[PDB]
Amino acid sequence: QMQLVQSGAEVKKPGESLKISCKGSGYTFSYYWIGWVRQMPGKGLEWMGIIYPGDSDTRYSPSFQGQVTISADKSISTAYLHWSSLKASDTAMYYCARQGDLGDWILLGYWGQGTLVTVSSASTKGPSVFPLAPSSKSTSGTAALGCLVKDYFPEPVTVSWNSGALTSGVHTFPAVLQSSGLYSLSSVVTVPSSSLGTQTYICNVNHKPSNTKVDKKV
Amino acid sequence: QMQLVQSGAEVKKPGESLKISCKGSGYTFSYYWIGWVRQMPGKGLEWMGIIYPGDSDTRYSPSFQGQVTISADKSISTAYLHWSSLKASDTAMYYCARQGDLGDWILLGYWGQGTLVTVSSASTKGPSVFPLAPSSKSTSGTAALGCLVKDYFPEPVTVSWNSGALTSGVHTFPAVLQSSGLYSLSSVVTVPSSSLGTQTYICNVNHKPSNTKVDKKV
Amino acid sequence: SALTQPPSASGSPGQSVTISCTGASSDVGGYNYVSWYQQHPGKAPKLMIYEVNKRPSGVPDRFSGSKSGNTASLTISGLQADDEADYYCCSYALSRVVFGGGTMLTVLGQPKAAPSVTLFPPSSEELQANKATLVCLISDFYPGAVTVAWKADSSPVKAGVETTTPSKQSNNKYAASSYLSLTPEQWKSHRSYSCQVTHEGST
Amino acid sequence: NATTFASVYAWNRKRISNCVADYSVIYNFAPFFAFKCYGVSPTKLNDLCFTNVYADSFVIRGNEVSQIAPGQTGNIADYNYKLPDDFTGCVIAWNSNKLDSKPSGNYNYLYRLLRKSKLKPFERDISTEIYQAGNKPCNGVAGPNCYSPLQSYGFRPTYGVGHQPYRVVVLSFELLHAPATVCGPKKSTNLVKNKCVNFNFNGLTGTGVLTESNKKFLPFQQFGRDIADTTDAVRDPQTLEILDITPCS
Amino acid sequence: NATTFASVYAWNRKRISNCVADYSVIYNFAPFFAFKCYGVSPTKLNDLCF
Amino acid sequence: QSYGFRPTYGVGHQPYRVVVLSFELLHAPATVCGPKKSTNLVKNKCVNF
Repeated sequence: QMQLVQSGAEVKKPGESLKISCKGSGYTFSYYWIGWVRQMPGKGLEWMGIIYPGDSDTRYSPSFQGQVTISADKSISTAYLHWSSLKASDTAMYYCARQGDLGDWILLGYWGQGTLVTVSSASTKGPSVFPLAPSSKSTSGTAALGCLVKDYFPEPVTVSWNSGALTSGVHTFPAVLQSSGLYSLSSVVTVPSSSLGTQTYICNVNHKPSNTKVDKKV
Repeated sequence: QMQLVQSGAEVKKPGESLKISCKGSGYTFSYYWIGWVRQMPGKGLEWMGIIYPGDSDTRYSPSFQGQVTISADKSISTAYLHWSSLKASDTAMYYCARQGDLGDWILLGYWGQGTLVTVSSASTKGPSVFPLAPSSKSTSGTAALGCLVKDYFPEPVTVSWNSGALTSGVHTFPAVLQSSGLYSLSSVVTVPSSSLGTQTYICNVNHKPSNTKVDKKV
Repeated sequence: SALTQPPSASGSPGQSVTISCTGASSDVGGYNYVSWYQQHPGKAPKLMIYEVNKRPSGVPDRFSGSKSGNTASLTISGLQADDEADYYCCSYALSRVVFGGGTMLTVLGQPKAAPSVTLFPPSSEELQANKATLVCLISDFYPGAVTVAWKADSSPVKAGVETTTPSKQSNNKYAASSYLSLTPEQWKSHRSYSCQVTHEGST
Repeated sequence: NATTFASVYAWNRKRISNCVADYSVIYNFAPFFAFKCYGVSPTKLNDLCFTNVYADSFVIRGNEVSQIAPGQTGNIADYNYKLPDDFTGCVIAWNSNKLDSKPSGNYNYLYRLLRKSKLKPFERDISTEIYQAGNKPCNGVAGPNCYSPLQSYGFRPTYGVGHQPYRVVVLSFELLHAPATVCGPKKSTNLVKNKCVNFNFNGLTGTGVLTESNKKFLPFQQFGRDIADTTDAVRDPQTLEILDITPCS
Repeated sequence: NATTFASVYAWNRKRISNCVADYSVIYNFAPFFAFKCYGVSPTKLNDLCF
Repeated sequence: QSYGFRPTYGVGHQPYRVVVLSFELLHAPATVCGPKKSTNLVKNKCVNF
């Protein structure tokens, strides 16, 4: 079966080299043109160039001639996308595409999984969890307990309750990019007012890029 | 990452064919000239020929035109070195080199690991250990006991005392190539004259190519 | 053509040394077809200096190269312990690479020393058999030049004698060993043989 | 058999003298892309002699081999290497994508894309000055009105046949009747006198009678022609005597 | 600079007029297997009119 | 001397079959005419032949 697998998400800083890859399998990797497509957050698709697996016949976009280089390894059937001196505007979603069995040679009928590339001057920093205490002064309605996750650079953050329990009522809101480059989200749970602290009502925040296990009740 | 891996050590006899290989990875194995370099024990480097992975364009050395053939497999990205009717003078260290991204086409900036050919046609003689008795008729000075290793073809021979004990005083002299092709060395130890045979003063000679375990005291 | 290199070089740490390379060919392309390689004992060589007016990446600025006429020069500013290796020059002008003799590298010398004489008589076990061999061991001498001469009761005998001059260890002194093969009847036909070193004087 | 040739703007000329020209060593090479002699036949060089023969070496992008010819125009012909309309020699060009090309890009060749005036035949312009295209005096730095005239090649093996580096060798010899040194592998016989025999001194074939006249030839003179440009007097290449060529009965 | 051409029996003819004929841009294109002119020399097109 | 024809060799050493067709165009009784049809033999009139 034909499928295109790419590398994981790469987070770097401006002024650092980067070389992502996208491996294709299930087909003859010698006659299908491989290319890359850039998609900025909220913007459309941007084509940068294509390559040929047999011989490297690179047809770059007029806006991406010397700004980026594209290469591939025919021995392992894997295409690469090398960068040099990254800038703040290079953070975008990059795909890999190939021509299909029918159509033109730049039709790009197949696509990849997509590689999330982000760059920022801010460095990694462990999040500080603050327990969002419920409205103890006004219990009118339904109680709502939560915790405040703040001051963390890496966007992917998983928040659970009671080691994964209490599935109902929990609603995780996506974070917002502050001016300092650090994100911050909030997760609450709708519980009855008469059930303040049923078992423990404890937060569970995990952060893999910093290895910080923070557990705090409220 | 670019790297060159070669075949293991091969030990044969004169009048037998040999075909060593050296596989290169991490780069496009179609445009980099692959060659082989001979290095005799104690001598310098000797170039034999180069090949082109794309199409077979072989340029052999004037002293290695019909004495050796070089080939490669572009489908698996592996270069070969075939021999025919090996002789006693073919035992040497052979490397595989390739051109780099900078320099001439025969610069050979990268190298491999090394495959040594080890032959000669003669007679792996079982060494005969003879105990070098000390000067019992003249104990003036310091006593010196040892054993005589003789009549053995393979040069590498390890000699120990008391299963590796008595480190101080033991001095092993390199062997000499006799006219018959068999080597002979001697190992002695400086001991006080009043300490004749402290524990056992026993020799220990090991020979791997013939598997001869000879232990004899004196 | 074939390249010529000195047999060996010596230099104290901190100073600079120069390796000569004479015999480089030329063509209609230029005269800078000289490259240098460094090979440590027990591993593959490594490209140190190529296109002497330039140098590859990852190589310190200590290694410099030059060429005047048909003679090439390899200049090393700083000498360290990890610099002991064989340095070869290569000429690749006429579509043919030629490696020189090579020069092993090592540091400055040491004071002279005194050879040994350790002579062992034929063992009883070999005397019981039809074989005999005299063993004379020479060691603890710095100058690597010695010729062993055997004598049978003031009569020179040079039948079946072999001697080499290897290096013992990092003690910076050399060793030597000689073996005189003869029949036991010839051994018992005269008195005890003598081993002469002739390092600098009679010993 | 050279690893690297010179650039187009810096083409190197090799002077050849006192040689025994055996061009059979060139035929055993790879099939050349263009082996065309404009004044002779390639199989007849071994039977002739040459006064001054020069060999030029340069590498172009392959498809520009049509510009190395008398009466041609182009970037290479008008700025780097021009051939005269009266050129008498041979042009040898073969593919060198395996030698002078790198997958990452070989930038060791220039072709002087821009030049102020057209170059004359058999000239070399290795000036690296900034080509002032505008009116403002260029101060030796790149600007909107003056750029670098020396552009580098992008030789890569991935390009098809025609963009690959092609080594061109131009053999410019002089076949004019004059004292020469290179006279092939043609061997010599003895010198007969006063009889109708053939003569082949330096490729000049014919039939006549030698008379050993008293004509005084100068050191730079070896052949003498009559009113009808027929060679009636020659200087022996070996012996310094003068011999006339008179027709037989 | 076209992705796909036409068929042989349906060869498309492109009329060219009111332009500047600069054939120097064609040399830097893909190398041609046969560039043969039957009426003029290929290096003389930049000096004539049609 | 024998050839070393092997498929690994590139252009310049591969075996190439050559066929030389030597003809004789002088007017003479021919039997190797092309695949052309024969017509009727008209006479006493200006026609092509």
